[PDB]
Amino acid sequence: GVLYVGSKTKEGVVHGVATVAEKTKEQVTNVGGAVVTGVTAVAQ
Amino acid sequence: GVLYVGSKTKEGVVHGVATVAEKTKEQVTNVGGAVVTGVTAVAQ
Amino acid sequence: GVLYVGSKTKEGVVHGVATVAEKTKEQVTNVGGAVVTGVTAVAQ
Amino acid sequence: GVLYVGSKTKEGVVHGVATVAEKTKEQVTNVGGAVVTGVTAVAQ
Amino acid sequence: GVLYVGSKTKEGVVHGVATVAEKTKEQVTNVGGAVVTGVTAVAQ
Amino acid sequence: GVLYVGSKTKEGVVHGVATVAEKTKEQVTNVGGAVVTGVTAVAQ
Amino acid sequence: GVLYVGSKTKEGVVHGVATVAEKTKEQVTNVGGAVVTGVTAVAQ
Amino acid sequence: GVLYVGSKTKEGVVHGVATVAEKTKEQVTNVGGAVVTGVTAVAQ
Repeated sequence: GVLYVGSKTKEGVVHGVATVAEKTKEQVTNVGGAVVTGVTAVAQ
Repeated sequence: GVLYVGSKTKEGVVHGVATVAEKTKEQVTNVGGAVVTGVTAVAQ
Repeated sequence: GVLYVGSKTKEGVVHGVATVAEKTKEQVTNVGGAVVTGVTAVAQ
Repeated sequence: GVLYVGSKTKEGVVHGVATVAEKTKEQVTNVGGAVVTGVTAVAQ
Repeated sequence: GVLYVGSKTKEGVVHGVATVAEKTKEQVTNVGGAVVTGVTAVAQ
Repeated sequence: GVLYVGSKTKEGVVHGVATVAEKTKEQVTNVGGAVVTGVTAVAQ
Repeated sequence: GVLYVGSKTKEGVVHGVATVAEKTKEQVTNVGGAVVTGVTAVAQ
Repeated sequence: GVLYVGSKTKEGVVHGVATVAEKTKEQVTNVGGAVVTGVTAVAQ
């Protein structure tokens, strides 16, 4: 795993994960990952 | 296991991970994510 | 390894982990992430 | 490893971890995490 | 004689007049133009 | 007049008037132009 | 003759008027001009 | 005869009148000109 990425943009608005609830009961997020190369995840 | 991330950008906004609510009851966020290479996790 | 994180950006903002409520009952934000390379975690 | 993190950005702000409540019951935030390489963590 | 020029461009490379001579023997230029309203020029 | 010029541009390059020459034997440039409203010029 | 010049730009470069030669034998740059709301020039 | 000039820029260069020669004979370079309201000029 010898990656190089994350290069030039000359712009950008990144937002990832955004959890907006309203007049509700519940939310459960478990987000994991944006760029991987060798993931051996057990039980996320 | 090398890594070259976050190169030239010339601008850039990142709101990462947010959370908003209004009049709710429950929220839960278990975020474990961005650019990874090798994650041998147990039980994230 | 021979990892290089962070290079030239020539501007940049970041809000990271924001967390708003209004008249909730509960919020629970449990972030455990950014740019990683090895996470052999047990039970985040 | 060699792990030559960080570089000059020629501008930049950061907000990191915020929190705002309004007329709520209360909130809870168990955050921990940022730019990191080898994390053999046990329970957060 | 109201105007509103030079509004939003969000990038731009203007050049106007680039008089270039290469292995010539003469050149004459008399550029007298852009956004106008009321020119009464008695030469040019 | 009741002019307005030069609103937002968010980047911008001009070269106005250049005059590059090589191996030539003459040149004349008489530029009298940008954004005008009322010009009563005589004998430019 | 209200001349609202140059509102907010948020960047911008200007190379104005320029004059290069190489192995030439004359250049004669006679510029007079930019943003105008009156010019009654006699014999530029 | 109002004139406002030079509002917000947040970066910027200016080069104005430049001149480079190589083995010329002359560069009779007679520049005028800027952001101007009322010119009644006689001979230049």
